[PDB]
Amino acid sequence: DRYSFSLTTFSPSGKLGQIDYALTAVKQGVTSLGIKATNGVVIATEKKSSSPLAMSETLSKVSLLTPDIGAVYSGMGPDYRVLVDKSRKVAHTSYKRIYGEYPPTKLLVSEVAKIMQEATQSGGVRPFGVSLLIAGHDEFNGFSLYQVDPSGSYFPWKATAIGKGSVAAKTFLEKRWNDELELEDAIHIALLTLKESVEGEFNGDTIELAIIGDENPDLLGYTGIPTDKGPRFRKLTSQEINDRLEA
Amino acid sequence: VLSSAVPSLPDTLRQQEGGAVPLSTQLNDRHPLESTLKNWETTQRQRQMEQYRQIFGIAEPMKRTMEMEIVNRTDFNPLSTNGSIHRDILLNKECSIDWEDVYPGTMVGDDVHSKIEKQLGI
Amino acid sequence: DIILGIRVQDSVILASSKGISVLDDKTRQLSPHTLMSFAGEAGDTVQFAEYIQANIQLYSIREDYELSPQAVSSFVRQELAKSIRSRRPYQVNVLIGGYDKKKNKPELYQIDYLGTKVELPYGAHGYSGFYTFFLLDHHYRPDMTTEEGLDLLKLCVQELEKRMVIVKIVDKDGIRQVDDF
Amino acid sequence: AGLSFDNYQRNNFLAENTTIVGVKFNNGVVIAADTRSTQGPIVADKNCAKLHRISPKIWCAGAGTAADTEAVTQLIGSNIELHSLYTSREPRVVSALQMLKQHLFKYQGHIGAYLIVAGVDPTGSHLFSIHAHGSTDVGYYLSLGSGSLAAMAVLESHWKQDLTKEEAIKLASDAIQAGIWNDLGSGSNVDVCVMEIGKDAEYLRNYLTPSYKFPRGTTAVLKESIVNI
Amino acid sequence: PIVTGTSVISMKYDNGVIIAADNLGSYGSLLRFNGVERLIPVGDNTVVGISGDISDMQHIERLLKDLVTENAYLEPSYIFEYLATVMYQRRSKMNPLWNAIIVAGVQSNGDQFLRYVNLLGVTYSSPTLATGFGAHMANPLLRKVVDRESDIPKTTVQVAEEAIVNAMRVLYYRDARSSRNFSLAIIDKNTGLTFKKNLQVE
Amino acid sequence: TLAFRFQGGIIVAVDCQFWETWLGSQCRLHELREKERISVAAASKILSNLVYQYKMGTMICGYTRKEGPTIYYVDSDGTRLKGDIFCVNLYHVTEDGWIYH
Amino acid sequence: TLAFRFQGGIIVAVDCQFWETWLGSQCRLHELREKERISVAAASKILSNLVYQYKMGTMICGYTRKEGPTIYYVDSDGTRLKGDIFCVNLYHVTEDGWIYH
Amino acid sequence: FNPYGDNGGTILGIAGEDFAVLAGDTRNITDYSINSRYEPKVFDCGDNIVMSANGFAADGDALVKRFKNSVKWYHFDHNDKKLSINSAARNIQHLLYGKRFFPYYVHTIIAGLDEDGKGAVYSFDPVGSYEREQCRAGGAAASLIMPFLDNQVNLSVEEVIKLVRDSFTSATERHIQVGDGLEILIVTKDGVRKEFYELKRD
Amino acid sequence: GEVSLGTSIMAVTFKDGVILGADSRTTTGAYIANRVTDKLTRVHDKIWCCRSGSAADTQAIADIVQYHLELYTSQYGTPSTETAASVFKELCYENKDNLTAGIIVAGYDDKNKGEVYTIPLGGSVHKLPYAIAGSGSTFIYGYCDKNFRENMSKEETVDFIKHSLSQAIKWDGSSGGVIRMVVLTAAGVERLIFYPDEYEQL
Amino acid sequence: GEVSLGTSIMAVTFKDGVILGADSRTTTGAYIANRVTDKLTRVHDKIWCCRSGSAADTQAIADIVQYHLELYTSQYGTPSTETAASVFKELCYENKDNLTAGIIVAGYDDKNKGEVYTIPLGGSVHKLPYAIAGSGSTFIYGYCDKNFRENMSKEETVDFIKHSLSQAIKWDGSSGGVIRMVVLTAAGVERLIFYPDEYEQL
Amino acid sequence: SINGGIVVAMTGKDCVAIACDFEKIFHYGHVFLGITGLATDVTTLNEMFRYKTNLYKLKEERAIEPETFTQLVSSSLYERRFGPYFVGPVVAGINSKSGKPFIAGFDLIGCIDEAKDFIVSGTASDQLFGMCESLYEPNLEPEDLFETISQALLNAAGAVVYIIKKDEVVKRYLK
Repeated sequence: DRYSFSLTTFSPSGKLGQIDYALTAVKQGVTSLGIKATNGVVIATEKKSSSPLAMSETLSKVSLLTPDIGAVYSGMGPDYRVLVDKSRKVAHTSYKRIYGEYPPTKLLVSEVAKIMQEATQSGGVRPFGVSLLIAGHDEFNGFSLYQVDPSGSYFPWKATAIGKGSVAAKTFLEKRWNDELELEDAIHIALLTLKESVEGEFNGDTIELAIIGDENPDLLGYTGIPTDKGPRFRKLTSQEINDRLEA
Repeated sequence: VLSSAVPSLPDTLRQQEGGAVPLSTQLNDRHPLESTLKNWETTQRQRQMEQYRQIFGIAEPMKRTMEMEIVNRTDFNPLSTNGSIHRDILLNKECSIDWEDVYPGTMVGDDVHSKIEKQLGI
Repeated sequence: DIILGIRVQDSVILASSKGISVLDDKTRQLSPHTLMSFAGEAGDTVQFAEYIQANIQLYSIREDYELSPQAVSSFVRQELAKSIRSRRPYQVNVLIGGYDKKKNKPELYQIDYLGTKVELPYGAHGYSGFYTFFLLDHHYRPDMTTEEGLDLLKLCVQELEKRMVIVKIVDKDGIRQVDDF
Repeated sequence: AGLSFDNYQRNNFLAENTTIVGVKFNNGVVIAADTRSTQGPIVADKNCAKLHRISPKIWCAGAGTAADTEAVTQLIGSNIELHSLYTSREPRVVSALQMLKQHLFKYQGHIGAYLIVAGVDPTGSHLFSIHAHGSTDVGYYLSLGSGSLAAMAVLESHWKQDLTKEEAIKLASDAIQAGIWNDLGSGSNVDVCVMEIGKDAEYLRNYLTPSYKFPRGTTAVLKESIVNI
Repeated sequence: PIVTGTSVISMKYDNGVIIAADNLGSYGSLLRFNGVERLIPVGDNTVVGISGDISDMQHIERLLKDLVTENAYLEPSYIFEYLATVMYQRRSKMNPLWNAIIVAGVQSNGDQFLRYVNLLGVTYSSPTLATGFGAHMANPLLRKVVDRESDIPKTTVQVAEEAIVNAMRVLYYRDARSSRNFSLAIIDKNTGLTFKKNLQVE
Repeated sequence: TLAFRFQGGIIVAVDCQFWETWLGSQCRLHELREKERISVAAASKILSNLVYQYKMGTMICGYTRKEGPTIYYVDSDGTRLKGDIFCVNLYHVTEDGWIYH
Repeated sequence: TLAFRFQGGIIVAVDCQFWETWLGSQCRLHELREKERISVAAASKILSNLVYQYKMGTMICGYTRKEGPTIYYVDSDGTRLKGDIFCVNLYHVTEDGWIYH
Repeated sequence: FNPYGDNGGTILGIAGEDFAVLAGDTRNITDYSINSRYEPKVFDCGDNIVMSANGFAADGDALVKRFKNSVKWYHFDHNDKKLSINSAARNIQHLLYGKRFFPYYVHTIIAGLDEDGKGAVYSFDPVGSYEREQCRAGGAAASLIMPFLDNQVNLSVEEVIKLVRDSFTSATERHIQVGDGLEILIVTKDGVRKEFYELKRD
Repeated sequence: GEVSLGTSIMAVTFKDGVILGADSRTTTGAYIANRVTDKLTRVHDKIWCCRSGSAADTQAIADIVQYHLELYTSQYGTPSTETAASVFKELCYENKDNLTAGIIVAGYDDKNKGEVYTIPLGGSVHKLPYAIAGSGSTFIYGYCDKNFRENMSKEETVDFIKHSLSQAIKWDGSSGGVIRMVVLTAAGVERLIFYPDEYEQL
Repeated sequence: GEVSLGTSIMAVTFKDGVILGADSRTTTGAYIANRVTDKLTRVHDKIWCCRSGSAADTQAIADIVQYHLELYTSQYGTPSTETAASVFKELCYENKDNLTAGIIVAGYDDKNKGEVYTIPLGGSVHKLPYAIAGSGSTFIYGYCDKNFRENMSKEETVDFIKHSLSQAIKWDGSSGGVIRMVVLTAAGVERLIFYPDEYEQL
Repeated sequence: SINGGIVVAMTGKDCVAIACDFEKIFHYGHVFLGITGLATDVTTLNEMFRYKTNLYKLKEERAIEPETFTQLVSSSLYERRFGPYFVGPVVAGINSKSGKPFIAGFDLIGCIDEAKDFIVSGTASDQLFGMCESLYEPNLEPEDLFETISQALLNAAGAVVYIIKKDEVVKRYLK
């Protein structure tokens, strides 16, 4: 019992078995997309619930890792929930408590990918069955949008979609993206693209949208010391989304 | 690691510690807080298990320790000293920080094969 | 327990003072073109010197290359500091003298018991560290040659024994023993 | 891992050879402190910020070994932030007190952090003081630092039940002024923070604030050089 | 020291000086003797307030009583210099009197007097003086009334008396070695030495 | 006690008990694993490295096919030094072993 | 600082303040009572007996009709010793007094 | 028992070409608590002599007290003749030196005019040793004062008083024991003049 | 520099319950850090603890006991006062070499009605009809014995505790302030507070 | 190895005299060297002393006081209790650095009737209506205050002292044995002894 | 001995000046660090910060800014809180983006003394605190800044002075 044989191994074709199966779980998962605008980033997804009696407020798929970074997933929620808890913890141990500031998006994505990768060679744990669209803002790199897969490979994307409607949505984002997009325009595009992918009812309750954009001092919780400015990640309320839809 | 040539001496070279200068008998003058702080987490965990044994019976500590051993022994990553993600959940340290996490802390004996042998006691 | 070091224009001159009577104390050959001389506590200082010799020798065998004196000096400094971490400091003083074949220039380094490294034209420790600087500083020059250096060392040693050594030279020809102090 | 004791013996061998006050009022709590930092008798750095932020509505101010107070306070701030994110709730002041005191008790007081923790939570306002050994107490008003005795006199003399927001700020500021004048360790300006149950915390930095140009070329230069980044 | 009196506080106002002290002699942590008077009038124009070792205080008291006796065959400064010499000399003899003394009084010319002297012979004057624990609690409070010499003429008897009494209440609340009973002496150039006994802190 | 080296061999004239007794145990193991008698330099080196780890003015003498006659003194502090002459019942040491004189 | 004796006299090149100042007082009294300058041996002896009673590397030099050129060093512990050569702005000492060079 | 205390503060003496200056702060201190804000740390002993003993106040006040008594005795014995600065210096040395094995912990300075009229300043080691110096400072913030002056001096009695003001103003800025008031005594053939200036209160 | 709990605490069983009383003053040396402290700590709804000795070790132990009892409560229902004392002993005793803890445990249970357990610094457990601890308890040992009676009513016990702690407060200055009392009875937990104006004159 | 007086002593003024009471047990460590000691020492016919602290210094002082009072008596008649206390203070205070003496003085005189003077280890003198000292007195401070009344009769005072010292004996083992009491009154000196069987059950 | 050198840092107008009395002033990109104390600790810290900053540059593809480096040094120093490094470091540099001159000074265990005027460390600092304050003014020119920093260092006490511009650094030696 000193050891445990690896769950993930190469097939005769050179492909990793569990990795490809994990990607399939993401593919069968609910759709989620992100769009990188000139002055912000948008991450959106739609909530499928077991019964209407479920409280939609508790079905938070988009989550905050740092005040300037946010993530959304498609696949197994429990794996994403565990990853976010570790991602937030890692953002404090590795970077903040050492450098006194929150890590940039690329570094945080790399450390999340490292967590997902170490599960790809282990005798006890299967690879995480989720792909995370991590959106954030950095003082130097600016706005960014990353997609990290179960294999631990993360790629920066101008606009991307994952899940059941990935191919249909990604092609739709292909025809409706440009370097001159405004955050308000991106939200309109994101809501559109999500409308074709969503099966059934489409409103602000079945949809949650978060944006990385201008600061929100009202969300900081305190005043004074202007060098410490608010957060950038904002999760639009169901009220705001409904107003956007009618427009 | 004891010397292969003589199984009664520390292997001064393979045990990279700054020569044989840090001899065994001299690691006795210690900071008063070193011993207590080094194994503080262990004492709390064992004390916690004792209370479970007293109240919930021997079954609960057996289930807790068996799960941890399953996680620890099935996790071998010679390229990372970070604790396993599932280890934090069982220890209930998934939303806590400590100096041991912030400060986790050679050409000869830091290779992967050294940990493979120690992991399997080969 | 006196150790001396002089960095002449093409070599480094290391000198050392010698119940049990014999007819190479306080020195170790780390490399063909590097020599290490140490002084301090008996016992605690030789194991460190032996350990350093093994590591440097291990590197030479592994790479089949001659580690530069500057790299060797740095390695000693880290190991000495790393040694003191978990114990009470011990009186040790190391002189690393070597010829850098890549740069074709001699080099001499001084390492104190606390693990601080100095590149020196000349250096000393022990009873030689109280007056001998008064002589070397007045007479030492950069372009001094080997044969001149041993006159200075023979001169210097003479003052040492008035108020009161085996000599080795490191050059492009390698370590060399000398009877002419 | 953690603090290492890597050079305790070596350092032993080598050796061988402020005012802070908290005032709880009717609808919140007020924390104030001076801004003088001293490296011994010297005033190392004036205009210093001593009011740390554990969370948006939980603020901390400490004395004793400065680094220890900063180290633990930041560490607890991360745990509060992580715990709040984990539980999706506004953090409680009692939460910070438990981990803060448990952490200090773990180090047997070697971490010399004496702190005053004030904040507002969904259950109301709170005000606690913490010692290096982990012992804590709760009071309507508190004082800390070398000028604590002078500040406490003002607090005891003037403090009363259900103080107003304006009165508490004046009382806390006046108490700090007493320490500034009468204690050497305290001086410079006054930093005031006001935390209220139904409002965002107001950090009133600098709330109260009580030629030799040599001709160019005077200093001789041996040589000059340009460094490249 | 074994039996100690905790604190004395005083302040000079426009027309005189006020000095107060609590009537307690503490035996370590025990509030044993709650009847110890520690203000010593030395005439119609001065009072000596003493803290520290009560046994040494009673030795000071007789010297003051001898001082009136030997002279009668005094000024506040007159009395202080006698005490300061004794306190200094006892220090020089390596046999100190474990006391801190405030001499409060009004000179025959109307000049107000407040001088402090301790076991070490260290002496200083101030608009407000306090000993021991009162140096950190009352002195900041009293200084707010008279921060400088210019404030002395601007402070009346009532204001000075109110500040002194208020300082005692704060002093009593936070001083463990204090008592609710205290004595207060007012020396005025016009009305002379007024001496109030066993006042209650409330 | 004293001992010296000469062309014909070595002359010896006149806690510590066990360490020498225990060392006799290790040399037996070395004499077995390598099937050849442990050299004096090794034996002194083993003893030197031990007294150091457990900070006993022990001495070592021997005569080996390759090493020849050698004398090594081990100070109680771990100092190891070779010696032609050592001074601090006569014995004579040859390749066949010691002889009691 | 140093000083030495030679045929032509003495050469000198480069709490304690008072003791030397006070000693200058005693020599004045001795210069008066006996009406003749105090000898170096006496002056050094007086100083030696004092530093001893009150346990200051003072030195003494002089030139006298009978004593001639002599140098005496007085250690802080009371050790008094004569010296031809002493070593630890030039002055020259003659019978007429010192000369500032 | 510890017979020696501390009071902090700083003193400064400058020997002008003709005039002499002695300056010091007025603040009296004990372990971070301000005993008083105005205690005269510099004294005038007459005969164009100004004296100041920094450090332990009880040692300093005694030394000046005995020195002043010696001056009076000197007047009686020498037909009330003026006491020269050099004569006073050696007199103080004997006073300081008279307690070697139990010495004053005071770095005292006396300033005045030597016989010819030039400025004179003598600084005394606690065990008595003294040396004539052009300028000298002693106390807590002495190290912060001398370097600044040396830049600007190494000058009348109105432009040095500027530098001393700035020098003490700089010291009070970065040093906590430096006082909240500056005393300056000016010695000239005209006589002795006292000037006071205010400093930071905290 | 550890904070020791200067206390005057008392627990008294009576006819149909138990009463736990304590002062409100905590002192660091002669200074009163806080005068409104709540020394009555709740380890369970009907079990209340009071601490003596070091304030850090006891506070840590009290949290663990509450944790263990809450763990026990979820499994075997509300614990007894005897069980809580047993928990305290394990922590207090096995850590006696490192933790300086002295405890008084008073609780109510249906099986045993009111009970009081006192745990001196040694770690021993003694069940008593009534218990007194703290620095101020040394001054009422002879008063509680003379006046205590078995099966007293609530009014008598409240008056008995008031008189007992008034004297301990009077003589011990480490103890004082408001007398906070907890009445544990089948009816439920009841809190009482008595200010100095209510008990001093008794 | 000096013998310290482990005592539980008490003096109480009453209507027409004063009563001095003490235990009879003297202990060296845990051992009882003697259990029938007479701790009530006579310095004069109507003045009786009781000793606390070192048994050697106090015994020497008591002999001197009796010598001085006998010297005084032969000249100015029978002394007062105040005079005897004054004699004790001179010896106790001026020798406080060498003698460790604590005294209680109770006497009767026509001018002042009964009086009690207590002299703690510090050497101070305090006149009180009643006084308690010794190791066992710490346990009855809160009982004597609650029960003591002014101008009590002999029976009440005797009962009051019996109850007070019974508790001190009960809680303090350094004090015990027979309760010997001296009643000083104009009628004359009266001796009383109470055995343990007479007061323990109270 | 080479231990106990004095280092001083001053803030000017769009420029900073750091000077010291083997070199005790080291730079990691555009941020300069001066360390005073034990020479062994000075050598060790440089290697540690070179190790940390080099990884920071590689991982982030960006040079470490002085503000970020200030926290890194403080966190590193607090590690070994028991048995710290016998060193007082000083950091001086200019933020690449904002261009605001920045200086800071630390104790043994990393207490950030982010003074806006000047920073000193090492032996004989007590003399240099007052001299800097007497001479220092706000918003000095780079040439005027050199005179003030050099005069304070020389008179307080060879010596070396670094004048740090945005894209230019000047290294000077003094008599």
